[PDB]
Amino acid sequence: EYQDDKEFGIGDLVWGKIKGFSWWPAMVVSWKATSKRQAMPGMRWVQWFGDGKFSEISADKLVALGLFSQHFNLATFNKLVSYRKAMYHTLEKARVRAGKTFSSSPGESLEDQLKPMLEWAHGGFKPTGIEGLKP
Repeated sequence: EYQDDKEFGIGDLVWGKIKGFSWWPAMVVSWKATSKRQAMPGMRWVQWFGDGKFSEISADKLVALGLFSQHFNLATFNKLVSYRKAMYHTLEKARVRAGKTFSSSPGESLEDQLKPMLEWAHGGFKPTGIEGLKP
């Protein structure tokens, strides 16, 4: 699956355009998860963080989540609860992969929990760097 000389494999965290011209976080998944069909040549199935919906997108239209500050949209983040929720689940997956530790209390708001997570992301995901984001 996805053996085509194009970028991104199953499990890769990426940004994709949807809901307008905004970049939204997602993860490349196997077509098996979509209930559809195998992706067309050069394309990938991605599951959007937050709503968990699926989209078939060309590998040439996706960017690595690692280009974080480049695609994160602060205005959108502040305006939409859905974007903030998407970001939380995205960075939750990111920190699990990279071994980055965060702490929280039951009930702590998503925005509050996101503060240190975004600092880590915008800072370049140190100490691992974007390598720590790999599946």
